[PDB]
Amino acid sequence: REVKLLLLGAGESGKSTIVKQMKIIHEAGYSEEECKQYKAVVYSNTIQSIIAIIRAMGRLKIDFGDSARADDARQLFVLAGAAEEGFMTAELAGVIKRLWKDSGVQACFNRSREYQLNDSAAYYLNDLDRIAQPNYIPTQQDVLRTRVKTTGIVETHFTFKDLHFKMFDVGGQRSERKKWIHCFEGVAAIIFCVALSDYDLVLAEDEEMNRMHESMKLFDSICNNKWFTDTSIILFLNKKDLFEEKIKKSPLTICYQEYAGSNTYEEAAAYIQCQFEDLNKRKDTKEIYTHFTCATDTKNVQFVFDAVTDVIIKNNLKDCGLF
Repeated sequence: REVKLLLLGAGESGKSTIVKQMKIIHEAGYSEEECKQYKAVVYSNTIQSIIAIIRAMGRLKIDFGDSARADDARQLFVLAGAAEEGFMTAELAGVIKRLWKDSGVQACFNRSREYQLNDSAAYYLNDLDRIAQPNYIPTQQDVLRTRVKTTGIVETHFTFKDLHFKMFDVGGQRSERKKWIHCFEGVAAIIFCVALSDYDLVLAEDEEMNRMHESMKLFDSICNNKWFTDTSIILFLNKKDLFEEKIKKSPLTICYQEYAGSNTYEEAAAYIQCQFEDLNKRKDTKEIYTHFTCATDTKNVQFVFDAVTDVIIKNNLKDCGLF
């Protein structure tokens, strides 16, 4: 059953968006006794999260959207003490709900790139109701969401077609890329997200650099890698949706000057999928398994995922292939 997809890709590839999608389309958890032990940890980190989003409202000027949000915030420090016990009185529950919903607290979390946020601070508050329920048991995902920053590798469990997946997000930015070896073990198939819109955008790592050309480079290092020969490679041209818009104005020539093709979503987006697959040293014996995708659209990540899963079955099985 264990697939364990890896999420590789250039920065801003949208790999993070793919992670949240699994929470929606899929829902699984099977370790109820183990989860109860964690229950203190879940309620704990959640209070630590919104408190971050709150104090950031000070150091960055940000008023609460509604005047009413005053007093609810002050209360949070009081009821929060019970949350350390792993208990959640409903009064603690709604008080948090009013804050995260706020038009102004949302002003902070968009800003979150500056102040440190808890790793899970979104995933928890977004589902704050389900955790609130009496004698709540953490989902098997909830346990993984636990802990202070350190591992640098987000975990995400979900069971599709009765097989347990373990997606492992890793930051696209070059600083994060060195971390990637930790996830290499036990992988079934890689998804290599790549933003088609990047064709004009420059990396934050280097404004001179073309973001797309950067994707072509590290992608070669992975697909060619001897370690991955056993593992399926599956390209994921992310953000096909916004790309059809931006192409209408900007020429593709901003990335591949040689290009002649029309400003159409087909000739344009498809042209990249040509240049990428060409990198393969082993076209004779290795299939790229490309798939256009739109992480922002849950409807599109879903039907596509159904196809990719089938390839994992017929191809991958039993202790990383051999026996």
